[PDB]
Amino acid sequence: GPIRKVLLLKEDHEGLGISITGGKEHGVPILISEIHPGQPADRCGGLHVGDAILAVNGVNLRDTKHKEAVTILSQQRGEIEFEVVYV
Amino acid sequence: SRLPTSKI
Repeated sequence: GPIRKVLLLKEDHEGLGISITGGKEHGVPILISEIHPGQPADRCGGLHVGDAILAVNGVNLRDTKHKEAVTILSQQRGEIEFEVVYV
Repeated sequence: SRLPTSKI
């Protein structure tokens, strides 16, 4: 599908509300495998299970190992811009 | 089982 830009809003007491799988060391994109109901990704409306996370706040995640992606994603705060695509 | 999953 088309590449989309998605805005997520989160407070500092919460996580993103997603589960991710994959990573460069597995030859697979960083994929959203779960969206936890009521948490920031669900509330933002624009992220879905099966989306590939291509970038977050301008940081490219297309060539990123799993734990690299976890550190990068968990460091973002507040108003967070995602670049995603559903394949 | 080969792919990792992290809750974030």
